[PDB]
Amino acid sequence: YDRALSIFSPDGHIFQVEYALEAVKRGTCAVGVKGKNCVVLGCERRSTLKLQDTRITPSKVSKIDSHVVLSFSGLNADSRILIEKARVEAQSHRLTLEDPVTVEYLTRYVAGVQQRYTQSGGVRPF
Amino acid sequence: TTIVGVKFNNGVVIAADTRSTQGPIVADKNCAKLHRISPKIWCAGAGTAADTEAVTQLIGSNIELHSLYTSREPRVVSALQMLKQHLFKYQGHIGAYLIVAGVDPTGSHLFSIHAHGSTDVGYYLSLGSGSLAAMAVLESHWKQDLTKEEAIKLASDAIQAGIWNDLGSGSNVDVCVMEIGKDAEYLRNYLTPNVREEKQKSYKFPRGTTAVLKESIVNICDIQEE
Amino acid sequence: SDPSSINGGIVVAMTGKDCVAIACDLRLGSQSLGVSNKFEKIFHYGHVFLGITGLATDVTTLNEMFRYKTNLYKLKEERAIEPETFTQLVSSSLYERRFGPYFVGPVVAGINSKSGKPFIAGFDLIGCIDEAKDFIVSGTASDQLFGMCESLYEPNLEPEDLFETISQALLNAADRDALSGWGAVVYIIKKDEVVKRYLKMRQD
Amino acid sequence: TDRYSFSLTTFSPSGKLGQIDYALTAVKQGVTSLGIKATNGVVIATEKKSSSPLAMSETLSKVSLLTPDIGAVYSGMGPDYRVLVDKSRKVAHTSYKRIYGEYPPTKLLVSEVAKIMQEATQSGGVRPFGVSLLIAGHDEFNGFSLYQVDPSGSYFPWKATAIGKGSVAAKTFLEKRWNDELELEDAIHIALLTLKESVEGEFNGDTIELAIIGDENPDLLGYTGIPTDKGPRFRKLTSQEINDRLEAL
Amino acid sequence: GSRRYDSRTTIFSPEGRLYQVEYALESISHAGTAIGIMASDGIVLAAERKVTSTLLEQDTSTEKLYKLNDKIAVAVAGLTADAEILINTARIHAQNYLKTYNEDIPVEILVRRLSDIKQGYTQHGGLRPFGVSFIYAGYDDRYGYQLYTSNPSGNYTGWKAISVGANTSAAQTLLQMDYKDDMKVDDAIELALKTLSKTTDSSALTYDRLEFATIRKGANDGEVYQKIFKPQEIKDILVKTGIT
Amino acid sequence: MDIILGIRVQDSVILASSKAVTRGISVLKDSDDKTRQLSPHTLMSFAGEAGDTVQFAEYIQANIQLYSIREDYELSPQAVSSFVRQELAKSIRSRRPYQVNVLIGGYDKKKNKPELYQIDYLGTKVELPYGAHGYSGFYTFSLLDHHYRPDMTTEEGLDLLKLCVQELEKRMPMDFKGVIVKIVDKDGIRQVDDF
Amino acid sequence: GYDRHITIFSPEGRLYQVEYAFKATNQTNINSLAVRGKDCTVVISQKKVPDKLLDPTTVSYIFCISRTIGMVVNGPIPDARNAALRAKAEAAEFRYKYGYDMPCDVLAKRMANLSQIYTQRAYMRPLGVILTFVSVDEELGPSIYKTDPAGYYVGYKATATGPKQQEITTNLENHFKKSKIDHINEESWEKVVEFAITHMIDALGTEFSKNDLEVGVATKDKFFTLSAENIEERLVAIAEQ
Amino acid sequence: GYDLSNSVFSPDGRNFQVEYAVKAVENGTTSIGIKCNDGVVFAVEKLITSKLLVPQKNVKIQVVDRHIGCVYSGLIPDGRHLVNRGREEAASFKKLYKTPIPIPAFADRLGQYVQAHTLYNSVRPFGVSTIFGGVDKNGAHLYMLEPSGSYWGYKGAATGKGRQSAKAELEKLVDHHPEGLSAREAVKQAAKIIYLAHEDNKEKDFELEISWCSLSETNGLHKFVKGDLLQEAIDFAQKEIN
Amino acid sequence: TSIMAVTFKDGVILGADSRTTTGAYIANRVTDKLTRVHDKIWCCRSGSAADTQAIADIVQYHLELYTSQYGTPSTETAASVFKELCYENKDNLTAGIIVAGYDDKNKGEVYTIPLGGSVHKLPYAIAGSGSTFIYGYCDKNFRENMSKEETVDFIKHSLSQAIKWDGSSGGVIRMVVLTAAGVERLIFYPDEYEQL
Repeated sequence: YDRALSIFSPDGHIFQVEYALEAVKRGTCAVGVKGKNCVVLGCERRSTLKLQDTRITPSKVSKIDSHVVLSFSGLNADSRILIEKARVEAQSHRLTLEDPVTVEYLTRYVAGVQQRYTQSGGVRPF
Repeated sequence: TTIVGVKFNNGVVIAADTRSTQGPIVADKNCAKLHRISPKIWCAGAGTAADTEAVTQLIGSNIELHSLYTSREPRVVSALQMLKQHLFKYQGHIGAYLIVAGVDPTGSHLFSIHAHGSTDVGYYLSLGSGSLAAMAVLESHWKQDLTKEEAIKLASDAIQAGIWNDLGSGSNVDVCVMEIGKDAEYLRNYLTPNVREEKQKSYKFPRGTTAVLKESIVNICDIQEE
Repeated sequence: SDPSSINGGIVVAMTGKDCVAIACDLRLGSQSLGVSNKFEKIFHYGHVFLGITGLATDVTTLNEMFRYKTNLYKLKEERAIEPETFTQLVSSSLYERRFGPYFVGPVVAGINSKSGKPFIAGFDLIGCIDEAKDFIVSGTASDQLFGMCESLYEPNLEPEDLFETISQALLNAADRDALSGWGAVVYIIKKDEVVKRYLKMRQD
Repeated sequence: TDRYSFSLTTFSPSGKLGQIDYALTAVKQGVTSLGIKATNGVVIATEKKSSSPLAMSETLSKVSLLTPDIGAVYSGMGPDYRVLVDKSRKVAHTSYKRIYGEYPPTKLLVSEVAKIMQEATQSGGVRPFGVSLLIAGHDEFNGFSLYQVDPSGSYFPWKATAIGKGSVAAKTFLEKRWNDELELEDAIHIALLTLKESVEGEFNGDTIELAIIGDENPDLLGYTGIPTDKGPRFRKLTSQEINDRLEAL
Repeated sequence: GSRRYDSRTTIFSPEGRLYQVEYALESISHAGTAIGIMASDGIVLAAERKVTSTLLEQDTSTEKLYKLNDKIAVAVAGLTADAEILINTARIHAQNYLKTYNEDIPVEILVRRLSDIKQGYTQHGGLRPFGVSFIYAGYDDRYGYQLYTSNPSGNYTGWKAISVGANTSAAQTLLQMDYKDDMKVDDAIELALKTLSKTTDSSALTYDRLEFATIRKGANDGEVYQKIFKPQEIKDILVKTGIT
Repeated sequence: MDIILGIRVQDSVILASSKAVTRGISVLKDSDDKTRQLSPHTLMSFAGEAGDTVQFAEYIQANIQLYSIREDYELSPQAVSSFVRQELAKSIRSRRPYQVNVLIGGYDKKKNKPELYQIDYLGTKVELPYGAHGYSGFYTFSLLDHHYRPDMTTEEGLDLLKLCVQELEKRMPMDFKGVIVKIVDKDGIRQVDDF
Repeated sequence: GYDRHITIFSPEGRLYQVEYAFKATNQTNINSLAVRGKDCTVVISQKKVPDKLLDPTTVSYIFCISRTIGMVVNGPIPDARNAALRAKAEAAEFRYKYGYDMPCDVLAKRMANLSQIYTQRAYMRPLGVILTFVSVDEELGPSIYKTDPAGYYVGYKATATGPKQQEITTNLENHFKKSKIDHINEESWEKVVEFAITHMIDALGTEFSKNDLEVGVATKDKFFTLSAENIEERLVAIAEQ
Repeated sequence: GYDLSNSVFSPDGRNFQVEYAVKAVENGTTSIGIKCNDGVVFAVEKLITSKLLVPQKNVKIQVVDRHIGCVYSGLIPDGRHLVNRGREEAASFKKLYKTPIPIPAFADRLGQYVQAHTLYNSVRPFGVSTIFGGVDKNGAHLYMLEPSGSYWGYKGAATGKGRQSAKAELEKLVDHHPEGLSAREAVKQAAKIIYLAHEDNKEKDFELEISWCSLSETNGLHKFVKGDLLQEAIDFAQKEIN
Repeated sequence: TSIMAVTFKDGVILGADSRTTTGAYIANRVTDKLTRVHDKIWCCRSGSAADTQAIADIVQYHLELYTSQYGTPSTETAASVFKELCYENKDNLTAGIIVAGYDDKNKGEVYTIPLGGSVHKLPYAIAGSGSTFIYGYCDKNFRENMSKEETVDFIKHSLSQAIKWDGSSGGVIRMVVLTAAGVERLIFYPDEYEQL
């Protein structure tokens, strides 16, 4: 398979990237504010609903590394794929270079996952 | 084991023995090593037991499919060919020594195969460890074209000389007589030369002659109930 | 030297009549050093029992392998595996590694629970289905066992008698064997209940 | 190049997988077939038809043997059954006769052929087989069983069922004619009588195809002197035999 | 050629929303009701079949209830055909976990794995996703009994009581009023049957159209016994709870 | 040079690893570790041939960590040795055998009872009260059945461990330059400079 | 949409793409007549060549797929060649792996299965040729199996193909009605050729020549074709009947 | 619709794409093939589009093996790809069976190749007709291969714009000699019917090319007709049309 | 083993000996070496039994496919299939093959193929293990283009000399007369050749 699900538009865009951003708008709100001694990621949960056990229900903040946290907005199906790839990458850095990943490294890595499927055909972006 | 096959006019007989060996150690008193490629295509296995059984099973599937495509009985020559190619692509790594005997609407045939992929024709073929011994008996008393009544006796006598002059053969003689117009008669234990003679004692003991450290029930005869 | 005789140990299995019994030793070491008396060789799936001798890595790798498959049968069919289809399955999965072959001797022991019929079978290396309905012997001291086993045995036994015979056969083979003599277990396997009996054994 | 990997079978906005609904239409254009499970056998029956009077119907099979104890019969497209019967025999050997050394259970076989259906509705370049199969059989662990394989990629066990153009009427026939205890002999007599109303032409035993998964026949075993093995439980009936059961109506 | 007959099946809409997933939820609403209720001693799974007939053998059928592993079974609500693939993937995955860690798979791990497959199909290949929703009953040591719903997009959400398939709204509203955390498996069996009698997919609810299964820690020594009740054992419980 | 030792008591596991490294014909390091923490209360000590030890230890550190932080459950010592055993067995059949013997000593939280596994370089785990690898462990075994009880505290097993090491100076043809002792306790994982 | 442009099912459940294949085999306007003798199978087919500048000898439609099994093609000659090539390859292969040459029955079934696969694939076009396979097998006697572009085949007592084949059916039907058997009771293969030519003249109303005919005969254990000289002997022999 | 691709099909038996492709060949150069007793004599009308061109330095005649002439019309790149393919097929036959490929055998292989592109929509059909023949061990033969995948034996063939004129005189050539004619004489007759088929192209000017593979002259090797022999053919054709 | 083939005036006669040994033990004494790979062009096996038989099927497989598309082969063609297969499996497999056939155009022909995958046409070819011994007799007693009666007794005498000096040869003498006329099989029993 290689039949385009991402194709250049006459607007200088790709339609699906614009659509992708509206998918994040409909998602729950995550706020990030950093102090001089902390980072704080607080997020909206959809735990209003009754008959729900929140122990076994996924959180909206998942740690990727001992000192690197990741929060997300948009589809919840899509996000878990990014969280799994990110973790595997983090342990690889410890293997071959030593030390845990920097925050900047992980930022670039997740970005590069999105990047790949934007340019290639047969794939839509997240 | 050793395998004799006798082609004659009315059918073909195939005979081999039940003694299992694993080295100079006799693994089993009885264990038949006559295999069925097809209902009407019986073979027997010599050499390594596991290399015969494993490929009669596998081509046993192929020939069954072949039969279900033609909706007719499989030919004898089909079995030989399936085996020939399969042995050859390993370069004689597999140690199958089969005598392939069979009746089908074309008529009686008898062929042999060796581990390397060599196929021979005959009216009397012999293979395996007691080949040498089984052959000797045969060539005096045989004439071309015999009855099954004559042949089953003749086949059988030859496997005997594998028992008493070779050690790789032994125990009971099993025979399959595949006739034209009939189903094939697996006459297992046609001849039992020898059995184990009964000893003078039983070695049955009261309880405690075995030393015991504890006991405890472990069950899997249920998956646990509520 | 050969992978099978480095890790050794023995397994005996004997039919009764409306019972079977499989027994092994708990000794498993490398070279001359005995490591453990905390590993038994006998495993089970539904009502079939498997003792497996020979090279240790391939004991434990085939333990998981057998387990894996008989999980697929149990859940798929919604019935337990029969001792005779456990045999073909054991054979097939040995012969897939034809090349770099396994270095064990599985012994299948169970009771087909749809005739009440006792069932034993043997294996060495890549396959070879050993039909007996007396006894099956395995391990490196397979020769010590084979002698003991024929002489003691008598066709048809009750479970009570079967415990004495099969134990007695394991008892004198194991302490005339260097690689057995630490521990032993004997499973008396009825089709209504399974009594597992640890044996006391003299130090080798 | 190739870029067919986009599934031809896809959801519609009103739900349902559109392509298999289309394929099910083809089953109700095909010949009529029925199967009654007795407590002492199973009978499956279908009608033979020909597009020429110079066609031979003794060279035409629509009930085929998968294994000696499990037979199959279709309604739907001729071509699609023709390929799929071979694949049914093949997967029966690879997945239970080279692993467990014997013919598969009837439950096991039905499931596997439903997977072959399933993956012919997955990925591009493959549209479903436009047949429904009745797979009647016998295994030794659950006795007689009668299944119906859907072009969906699912199956259903039944006590008696029919498939084909005249299925709806035929199953209402079997509803009063089925009972908790039945004989195989009377099952046959029901099956022919029902298929009388679903045949518009001849009703001879030469044009009515009948097959039982009754009980073993040791003359079809092909060998003797093994009492352990049991012959083929399946037995296709020759035309003369079917004519006798027509007189037994 | 190849691109001619493709319509770009799996893509976002201007809202951000995946066409095939939206369509998939419609086809799961066709399929029958399946309810899961998590008691403090088990999980009750109770499903009403989407097919019933007097000629349909339903006495050997287990078309909704399938065991993935010894401590985890599922109920099915959606396409039976589509579900079959995921069911045998789950069996392979659970056995794989057992092979490598010699420890039984937690309920979280198994559900997550299946979810990844569903996401993957809309992500690449142009494949339709599986149009099924499962309710997983599972036991694990760490979190005890765990209840989970999965949706055809490929996302899983924990619950205490939940319904998928037909009449999800009606079943849910009754559960909200009746559910308590002091409920036992006994109480949960009665609740499930009553809810299905008010969310019935015809004009009658019967034993022969009921599939029923529990996972109970009432088996001796803290062991868990999965019991899939036969329709005549369902019938016994049908007179017990006074449905009949 | 090859000496890894294990004494499992009734509340902890006591692991010791060689401080000497020899590659080639010379000692390169007299002070070193041959042991790496996998989890908070799971320690894996490793020894065998050069360079199988370095690479396959960190390979395992990674796998075990990937799991235990992600799902935030620390694996049983039972689960961990099983994973290490699966890679050990695999590799003998494959192109590169990984020449390494591991004592995985961890403190079970799901049983509140220490566990010590011995995995031989083939891939066969076996739980024991105490354990060793190499020819040096052959010397030490005969002290271990003598003095061990099923009532041993950390203090008892540290005093037992002094006799075994002193046995090693006399009887082994080579040095090991002392050992790092790490005690895998319920509170964490602590290193003490006792011999 | 594309329910007639590729091989997917329609609401009717009928594959329109497949139907179109049968609507191209009768547009070459070649008729065939195939009869089973008592020891032979004879097939005669049209070979209309209307040009001075086409060599008539090389215009043919009878291709020998085995030394014992002929194949006569009604429909377009590109697809004929491809189906001939594939059939020859398989027949050879059968000898190689099963130790005897491919039966007529199974060779028919094999092309039948490939035809289904070609209508399973949505980018592959089926071969739009009706193939008649004539033989004398030793396990099936004189045999005719006729495969069609969809992937359906059956055996035959006799068969015809072409646009005017209904007329041929009338003759054959009378012949086997009177005889009350599935073959011609004629013990000379030459006279089964003579009979075949007679019914071709009866059915189509057309008087044949040696250069309008092409004759293939499968006798026992060999397949040959008549040359135009030999076919002329048969046409003279009609006058001697 | 049924004309978007080539594995669409219609109840009319038409395949559309293929029929369309023949129109390129029908607007191609005039090219002929004369079946002679001893061989075959090919000739092709080569248009002279400008005075800037180099005469007899651009060819549409490529040899396959050492004994098969091949000359084609339609799209030149596409035909050069088909001939490139058939040079491999000839080499393959020569490798495996150690003989120069027979002319009927060569035709079979090419027909398969051209068949493949009308059975798939992911590749484009060909739109060239090739005329090829030569002298092999079964005699001289002549084949023309349609872009459909159809070929036949031919006692004369033609293709291109001026095929009408050529074919009409090839009928008369077979009526001059119903017992066939020499390869040597057929040089002068090939010239004559190219000149008459240049009356369909009389808004244009031309260069006459002739090539042969005949047993009698070239000993079963395919060579070009050149020098005084070529000029004799020109002079012959000139007087006849005057 | 000893095989040979010799051209003559009206065709070519192929000659062989159907002893096939494994070791000291003669495995079967009636295993033919005369193999039909084409109906008028036969071939002669020697060397290891397995290797040649296996190749002879491959070569037969591609001349079935050859005859059905291109028409009848020539002797040259059958041999060239063999040649080129024994070149690509020459450090793997060993063969002696004498390929000989009757074509109408060129009459009888004899080609021989060593195990490196060389082909060489000769008027007479000899192979096997007994070929060496009878080499001196063959070129001394052969005549170029002699009648049928002289060719039958030449191959008889040559193969009587092979069996006298090579004990892996014997069983019977078989022959295939490939001529314009057709295929006439011969066998000569041990008591006939012993004398002559």
